[PDB]
Amino acid sequence: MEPAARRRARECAVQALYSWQLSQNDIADVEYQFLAEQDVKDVDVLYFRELLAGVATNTAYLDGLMKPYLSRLLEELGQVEKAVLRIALYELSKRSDVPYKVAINEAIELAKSFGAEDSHKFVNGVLDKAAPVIRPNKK
Amino acid sequence: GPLGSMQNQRIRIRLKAFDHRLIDQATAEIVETAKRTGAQVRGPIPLPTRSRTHLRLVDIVEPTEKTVDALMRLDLAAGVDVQISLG
Repeated sequence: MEPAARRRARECAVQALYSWQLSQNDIADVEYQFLAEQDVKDVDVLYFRELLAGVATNTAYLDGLMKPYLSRLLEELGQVEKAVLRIALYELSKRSDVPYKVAINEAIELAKSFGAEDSHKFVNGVLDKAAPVIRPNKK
Repeated sequence: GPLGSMQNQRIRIRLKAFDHRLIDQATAEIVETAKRTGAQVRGPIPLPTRSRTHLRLVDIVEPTEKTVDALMRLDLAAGVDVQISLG
């Protein structure tokens, strides 16, 4: 993998899931409003829709997976990093149509683009531990 | 004088900060102030970080006089830049 449109869908999903984390608006309204107001002409919109819905309907599960790796943090996990890790863990656990290495690499790139200094190193470290548990075949 | 009904007007906000913790706190505060105000929020969204500067966009639709007053009262932390417009 993967097509540029799918990459762009995951980018937009980080933005929209950040929106949802901060606004607490209904995810159906977040999906509608984001797609009505953002330029998505280069996006795999179906994949974007499926990502929001999936992360939204599995958030307790995803945050549960994430929790142990956050045990050492003195500060609350950043909102962008939380969105990136939710998406990455969701893709690893439910979107096995996304290759293992793509899910990981694209998460690191999203953290590099949107995240705090060294965000991408933190994300790499979490996924290095969590990903082989979710997909033991590493594919 | 008063701003009137602000029909079809939007408050557009852009935030910048070197500290992501401050920018996300300010964003949350703006969202909460708007929603408790009877207004609706669009976004907020993060933009890619540029020159070590974090960036957020958020808009407030159907703002009321109570929204504007609540935003004015809100004390935004040192270290966050907020650009704001109404129209």
